[PDB]
Amino acid sequence: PRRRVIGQRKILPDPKFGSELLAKFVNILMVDGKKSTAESIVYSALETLAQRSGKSELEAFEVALENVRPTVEVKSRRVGGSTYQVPVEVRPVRRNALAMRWIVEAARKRGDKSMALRLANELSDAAENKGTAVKKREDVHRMAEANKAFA
Amino acid sequence: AKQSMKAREVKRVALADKYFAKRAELKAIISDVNARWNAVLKLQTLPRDSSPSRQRNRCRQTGRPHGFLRKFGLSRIKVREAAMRGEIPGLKKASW
Amino acid sequence: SQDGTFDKLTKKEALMRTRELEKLENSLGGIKDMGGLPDALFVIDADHEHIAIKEANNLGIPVFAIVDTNSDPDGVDFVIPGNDDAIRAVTLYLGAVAATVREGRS
Amino acid sequence: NQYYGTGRRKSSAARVFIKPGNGKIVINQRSLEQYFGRETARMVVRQPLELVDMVEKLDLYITVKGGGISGQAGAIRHGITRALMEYDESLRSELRKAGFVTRDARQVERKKVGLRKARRRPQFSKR
Amino acid sequence: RIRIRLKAFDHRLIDQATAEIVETAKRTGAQVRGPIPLPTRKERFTVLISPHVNKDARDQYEIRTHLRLVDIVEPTEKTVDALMRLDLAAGVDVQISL
Amino acid sequence: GQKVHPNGIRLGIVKPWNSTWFANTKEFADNLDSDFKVRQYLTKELAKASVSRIVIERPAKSIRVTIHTARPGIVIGKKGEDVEKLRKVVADIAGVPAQINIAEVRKPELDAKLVADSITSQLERRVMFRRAMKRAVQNAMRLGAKGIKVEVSGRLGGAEIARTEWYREGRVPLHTLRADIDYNTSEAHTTYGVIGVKVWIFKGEI
RNA sequence: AAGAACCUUACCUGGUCUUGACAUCCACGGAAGUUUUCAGAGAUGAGAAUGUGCCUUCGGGAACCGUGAGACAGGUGCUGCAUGGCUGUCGUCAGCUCGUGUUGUGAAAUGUUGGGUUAAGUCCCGCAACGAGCGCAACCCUUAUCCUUUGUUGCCAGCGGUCCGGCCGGGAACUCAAAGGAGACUGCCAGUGAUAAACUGGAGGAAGGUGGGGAUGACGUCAAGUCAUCAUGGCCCUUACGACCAGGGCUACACACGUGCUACAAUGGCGCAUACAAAGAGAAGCGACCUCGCGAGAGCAAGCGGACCUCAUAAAGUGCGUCGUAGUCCGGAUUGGAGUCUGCAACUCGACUCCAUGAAGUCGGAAUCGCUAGUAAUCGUGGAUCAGAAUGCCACGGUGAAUAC
Ligand SMILES: [Mg+2]
Ligand SMILES: [Mg+2]
Ligand SMILES: [Mg+2]
Ligand SMILES: [Mg+2]
Ligand SMILES: [Mg+2]
Ligand SMILES: [Mg+2]
Ligand SMILES: [Mg+2]
Ligand SMILES: [Mg+2]
Ligand SMILES: [Mg+2]
Ligand SMILES: [Mg+2]
Ligand SMILES: [Mg+2]
Ligand SMILES: [Mg+2]
Ligand SMILES: [Mg+2]
Ligand SMILES: [Mg+2]
Ligand SMILES: [Mg+2]
Ligand SMILES: [Mg+2]
Ligand SMILES: [Mg+2]
Ligand SMILES: [Mg+2]
Ligand SMILES: [Mg+2]
Ligand SMILES: [Mg+2]
Ligand SMILES: [Mg+2]
Ligand SMILES: [Mg+2]
Ligand SMILES: [Mg+2]
Ligand SMILES: [Mg+2]
Ligand SMILES: [Mg+2]
Ligand SMILES: [Mg+2]
Ligand SMILES: [Mg+2]
Ligand SMILES: [Mg+2]
Ligand SMILES: [Mg+2]
Ligand SMILES: [Mg+2]
Repeated sequence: PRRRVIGQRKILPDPKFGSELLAKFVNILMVDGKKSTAESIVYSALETLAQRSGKSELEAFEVALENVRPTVEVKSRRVGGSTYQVPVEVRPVRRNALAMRWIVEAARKRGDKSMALRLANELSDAAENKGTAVKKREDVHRMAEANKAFA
Repeated sequence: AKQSMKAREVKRVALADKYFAKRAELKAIISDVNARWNAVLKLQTLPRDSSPSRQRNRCRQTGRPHGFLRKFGLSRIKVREAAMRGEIPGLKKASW
Repeated sequence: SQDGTFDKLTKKEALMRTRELEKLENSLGGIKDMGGLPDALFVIDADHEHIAIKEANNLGIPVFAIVDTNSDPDGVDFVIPGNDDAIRAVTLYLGAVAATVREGRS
Repeated sequence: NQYYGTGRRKSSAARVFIKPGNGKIVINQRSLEQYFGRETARMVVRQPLELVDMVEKLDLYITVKGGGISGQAGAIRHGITRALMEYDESLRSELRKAGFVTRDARQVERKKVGLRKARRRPQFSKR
Repeated sequence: RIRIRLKAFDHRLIDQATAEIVETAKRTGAQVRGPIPLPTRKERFTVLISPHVNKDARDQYEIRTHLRLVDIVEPTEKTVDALMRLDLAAGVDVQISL
Repeated sequence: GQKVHPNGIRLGIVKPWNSTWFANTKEFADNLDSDFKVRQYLTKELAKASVSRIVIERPAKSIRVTIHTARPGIVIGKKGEDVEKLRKVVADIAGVPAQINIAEVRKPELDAKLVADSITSQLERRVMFRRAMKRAVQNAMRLGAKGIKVEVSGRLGGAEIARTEWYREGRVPLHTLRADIDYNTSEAHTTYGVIGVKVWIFKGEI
């Protein structure tokens, strides 16, 4: 990254719903190279969520993401000789990347029986924005606006 | 490498060929399921230096015990010296 | 380039050969057929060719130079004061010298 | 008549045959679902035929060996695209645009002396 | 009927031997199924290059054995004999058996 | 020690092998030991005959042995008086019938082994090492040999601290595999200890 | 150290030898060799039968074995601050130099600096510099596409019937095997750029900008490592610092650190069924099949110096069922009993098998490491060493990410 601006590696779409966004989500949830296991967990959670909240799989998924997507974050740019936390805008791609990572982290921390059940509960709460992942977004937003003095 | 150590190796090889491979039947023909007496087992008063599993397989040129290669009969470093000068047919640095 | 191996091998090195050939021709052209040291030197500008003047003095070669008001004499055995930047003036100088030198041993 | 394509993907090599018949697909004397058509890489085999819509318009007879599920499925996809073009070169353009024409040359990297595997280096400590 | 398989450490020499074997058989016989490459054997060796310690410093060598197969399907008699006394081998191993 | 062996790295490209026999694993080790035994006896016996290299090959349960020498007359001797004696001993050591061939070396001062041992002999005779190196480089370039290069090491002139003192002339492209390099080494046994000598001789590009 | 039970092995305790365990020379005596007994831990002594194989103007000779004296042999004994050779390292970093010329009284400088550019002292332009060398790049191996050739032990698209097995007629297509060729060169287009070098993008193409990986390590630095692989100057021992033997030790154990393996579980454990690899080794060897044993294994015994036979069923994965968050059907340490095999010999001190037992451990303080793609992570397979003895090392493939503003 010092010299060479680089391109991007394309990813296949989900085999069931054919969406790049869902393909990235299973990759983030995938542990240890076991994609099939991750695919099973995700699909089980989504069909459960669709049953809970009606709607559909993808649209219900998006509703959860929109409540956890950050908009601004802090970033150390100690330039003057002292460390400051300058808030900065988040790129559209980095938005959902952070959202998906937070949701997975929250679900793993959740103490239910199955991972599929954990994930369904976590992003079902995120649909109403009461979950731990939503809490982390609030902390990030709140910390950023506190340091609003810098820009 | 301590010429006495190489002397032990040659004596071990001579004894092994002299006694065993002909009295190896002693532990093969009899120490089996004949139907026994143990007289054959007690008839292991042989020099004890004739056992083939008692030779160290040293390098042919220098005679060091470690880093031996069966195919060439030389230690690792004598192999490298001969390989670089030719000597070993068909052997060359490998890349893949 | 003419009777040698120029079409042989890839085009690029042939292009390189031409590029360096024209570089050698440009830098040291007419001088190629001389095959020795000079015995006289006619110089257009003393200050703009002081390197040449210095070399001639070191080797003890006579130097004839056209020196302008800003030039530095005393490195030239035969100094010819006059303009050295005008095309008409330099053409007159070279024409006269060429005419005078065209009479060799006859 | 029959049209052919080879296909290859990370130690797998396929052998595909195309006939202008039904839409059935046979792999190593087995149905697509019987082989891997319901597990991972189910749809990559169809990907090429989705485009150049000819799903039901062509019959496929295939034999593959080497590699694993993903490697073999990738080999099948490469073989199909090479065959289709043999049955209608006009498709190349959009097949190449989809990226199926290129053979993916991404072999596994050999492990080096002094490293644990390929690039993983043993743990280091100063003091 | 009678098979010839040749082993050597370099392909430049094995190919010359096979060409000699094939041409002589054709001259004194007929047919000949032709040389068959058969897989090459690559034996690898890895040895430490320092006389002491320095475990990570080592060289890798290999010996590459090349193989060929001829197979004359029906000796014309004037063939078999000539298959003998035609060694001209200086590093290529020939086994005459069927 | 950080440079690859120039001869070994070119074995399959330009330089040939010094042994050209085939063997299975059963007898591969025995042949190597036999080749070592014959070379060490032959090199010891022909110390004064200026032997460049010994090439061994084993066709049909025999041994050929070719000797590249710069003074073939001495190696052969009167008619075959000396060569036959060598053949008898070589056959005895190898345990198989032995042929023997002699190849003369034109231009001995373009062969690194002969150059290296020439310097070694002078050093043991207490010749100034610098003069020996200068002479070898000078007369090597005098006959083609676009790239002579020499190097000594260890207790030069009887000094208490070892020193290398190399010297080159021409071009010696050690990184070009296509180049024909003729590297070799030798060793002196002066009264103060050991002195190593290395020689690189570069020739046509292919 | 690519593999310490004995050996290896040097180290220790005892028991032993002195021209010697190892080599040349001299004289003497005797073929060599083989089967047995006693004492001894053994080294070694004491014996007895057996055999007596090639030469000869015979103070005698050839391989071999014993005796005696000497020159000698022997040393893993010290010095890597006397050395050769080999190796690590800065660092695969882009630098390091020379001839001639010129400048300076001189140490030195210039070139090698400057404007652009590159992965690069890479290239162009300028320039008191003009050229050259070692380095960079290329030539080498391997991988990604295609073509010709050859076609068994490899293959089976089209034809025949088949025990439904490429099995057997057959076919040379295809995969493959391995020899020889083609291909990639900023080569072509557009734009920028001093019009130069070059750069950005596009087309085509399997591959695009040194496509991926490997080998390749400049002048030198660290009196870096190695006298124990080997060689070697000097020094030192010589009935001993040399040599032989048995047993022990290198495996100890209040402790501290480095590198690893297995876990703390439900993206999982267990039971049943089932799918898909690559690369290697094999004759004092690999060892089908069948029978026996719960098992490690045992007996009999094909084939294979091996595209043929054997090692040799890949595992993660996928379908069912169960466990339901517990120190548990997690974890497997430790220990008791009973065994297999290798080996003269498993006490110190081997591997594995069966039954039982069922520690710590519930994600780890300060701190700290690896990795930019078929990579990390995880899952199996093979080989060297080797009688036996890998969680180490060296290789092979399966699944396969996240992120570089
Ligand atoms: Mg010694
Ligand atoms: Mg052993
Ligand atoms: Mg094999
Ligand atoms: Mg190196
Ligand atoms: Mg002992
Ligand atoms: Mg011991
Ligand atoms: Mg003692
Ligand atoms: Mg040192
Ligand atoms: Mg001066
Ligand atoms: Mg410099
Ligand atoms: Mg300078
Ligand atoms: Mg510059
Ligand atoms: Mg350069
Ligand atoms: Mg310049
Ligand atoms: Mg049929
Ligand atoms: Mg492009
Ligand atoms: Mg290079
Ligand atoms: Mg030191
Ligand atoms: Mg070091
Ligand atoms: Mg030390
Ligand atoms: Mg020491
Ligand atoms: Mg130890
Ligand atoms: Mg093995
Ligand atoms: Mg358990
Ligand atoms: Mg506890
Ligand atoms: Mg728990
Ligand atoms: Mg990197
Ligand atoms: Mg593993
Ligand atoms: Mg083993
Ligand atoms: Mg792997």
